[PDB]
Amino acid sequence: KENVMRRVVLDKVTVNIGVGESGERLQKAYQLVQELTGVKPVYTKGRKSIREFGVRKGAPIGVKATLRRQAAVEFLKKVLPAVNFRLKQSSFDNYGNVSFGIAEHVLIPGTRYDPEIGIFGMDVAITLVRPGYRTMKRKRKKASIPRRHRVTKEEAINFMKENFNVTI
Amino acid sequence: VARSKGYRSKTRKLLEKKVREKGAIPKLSLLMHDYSQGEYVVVKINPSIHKGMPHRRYHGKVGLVVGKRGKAYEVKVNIGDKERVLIVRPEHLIPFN
Amino acid sequence: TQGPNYRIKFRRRREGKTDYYTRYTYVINNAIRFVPRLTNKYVIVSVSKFDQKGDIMIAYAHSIELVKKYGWKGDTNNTPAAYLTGYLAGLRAVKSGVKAAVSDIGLFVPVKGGRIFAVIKGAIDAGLKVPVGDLGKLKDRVNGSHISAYAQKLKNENQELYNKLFSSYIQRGLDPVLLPQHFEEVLNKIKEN
RNA sequence: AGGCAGCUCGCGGGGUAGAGUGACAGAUCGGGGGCUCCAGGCGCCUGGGGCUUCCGGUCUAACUCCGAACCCACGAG
RNA sequence: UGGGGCGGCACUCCCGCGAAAAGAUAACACGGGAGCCCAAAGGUCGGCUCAGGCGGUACAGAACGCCGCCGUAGAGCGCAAG
RNA sequence: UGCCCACCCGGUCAUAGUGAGCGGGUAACACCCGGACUCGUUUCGAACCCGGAAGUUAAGCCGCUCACGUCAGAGGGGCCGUGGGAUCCGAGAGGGCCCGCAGCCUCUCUGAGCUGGGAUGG
Repeated sequence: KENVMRRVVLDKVTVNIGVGESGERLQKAYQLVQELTGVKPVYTKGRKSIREFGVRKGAPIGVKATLRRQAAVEFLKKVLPAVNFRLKQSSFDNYGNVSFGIAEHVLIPGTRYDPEIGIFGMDVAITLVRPGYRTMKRKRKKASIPRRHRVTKEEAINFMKENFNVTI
Repeated sequence: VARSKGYRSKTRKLLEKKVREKGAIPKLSLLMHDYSQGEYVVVKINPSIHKGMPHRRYHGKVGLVVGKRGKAYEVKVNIGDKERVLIVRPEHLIPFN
Repeated sequence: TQGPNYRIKFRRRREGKTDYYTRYTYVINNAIRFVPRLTNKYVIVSVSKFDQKGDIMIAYAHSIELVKKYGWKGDTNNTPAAYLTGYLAGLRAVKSGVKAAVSDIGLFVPVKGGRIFAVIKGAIDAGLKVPVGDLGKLKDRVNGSHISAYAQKLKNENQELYNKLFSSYIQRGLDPVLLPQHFEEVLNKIKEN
């Protein structure tokens, strides 16, 4: 059954925090995502400077953390209950991606408190993959995959209704 | 006004490269031959290789190989009635006939 | 492609196979190359020579002929097998006439103690003078001592390392623990001809 | 004891006249379709502006995806 | 030096065009520059891909960070032009 | 045998390229399973590296069809140059004749991967 090779799998649930500056907020944001995910985060450098919004090249303005197999699903099972109705059909692209934002971090159904550190918002990105995607990201003899093998929007919805019982 | 006599003056189009010859050196099969003394070559400047590059006045001329110094060759060329010796890197040479 | 302003890259560069910036340096300096390639199941070694119409092979060696000519029994693309193929390649090259050669890694990453450096070291012991830095492989990897230790930890996960191969169901008695002992009897077999 | 002011054959070099503009950079005249704002008239109509798309037209000493006649290097006759 | 003067510098050097598809070629011809800057903006080795646009994301907006698609160069390479 | 078909190293570097859809593997090429160890991710065994082998022809890879790209041949159409000559024409701009040579664009039709060195299959 070749259909086993066309199966949809979960991959790379990424959490992003954009504070928009550098200093006195990153560390507490760094501490915040330290315990939500359980893994060490990374600061993200800014792109070309703008001289307004306060961003400049090489200045760490955000914190991100990447989760993979068997821990991505567990982390997704604890952030989804906050926004079960927030997930919409319009937020799905045509290649197997979906993203949703968290306005307030303590809104999560978890053990969140309100210490002196403060409150932030969160963004979560979910990437849907099929077996054989290694051909785009390997070092030697790398190639491209057709739209035939890509995950479509319609089947990406099913992977959310199943294994997660999400609305809309 | 008289013209500036730099090394690469009046070479806007001699040192062009056609759209299908651009990029860091394409032809390696010409570099696999080792010219011996007494061979005939054609001085063809390669605009993208900037080492051991001859002068505009010698482009398209036919020289005779007379020796080797390092990885570059000593080529004897005629300009008018004068003999001139050049030291040319092999990326700026093609065999004649 | 979009028309008359588009330049097509080299065929082997499009396929992601050849690095022409390194290949340019070899041709200028007229190197004789020792080319240790790898694949998912075997290891290939060739000793080449430049020519106008395409590279001329001076010697060749494949890992499939370790099992069909000298009774190799372990995996065909692990570190002990990389050493054995390199040793065989050096013997063929030296007998063919060449005594020195230049390593050609290709697009592989030169990691210390890896399989590519194992192939180079094997050829050095065979007698081929390949210039090398003082940062080659490690000597406990060539005999497969690291594999045996992993097999010797069968006590917890109740599974030995060498599960039966594609056709080893009724033909091959895999014994991962006694791998280093099996190494030298094969090595002594190719060392004599 | 060879030489080259000329020609032929062989093998190479070149971006001029011309020609193009959806092949780069600039200029330059009209039409059809789609989207938007503003103004006028009774949701519609008319005008101006901006973007996109398609069709045709005019140019270049300091434009070129192209490209003659012609000139030149070397070998033999 | 289209008399000399006043002006300018075509009085040293570099790029395009004049320049007629080898070489050489003038104008008080046209369009412009240099008289320095950098201990890195120099040497080497490794990894990566740029401008611009599209889809999904709180504050987020044409333009902050994240997840994807396209992109022959439409970027960058100290400073003129090639 | 065989010859050609993949693979490793290439030459030529679009007649060879790009996208879409389809066809083909019990070996080979891959995706694929896992991380004790060499090595590794400014987080992530994703990538690199190491050890493997259950599964699959769905990707890659190879071949076929169709769209555009590209190189040619043929045909319709637009534009047009030049070395030598004359007590040739013309007020000049330019033009005609004699001897010697050509070129560019756009439509339509028809084709379009060749090849050198070595280990698996037919």
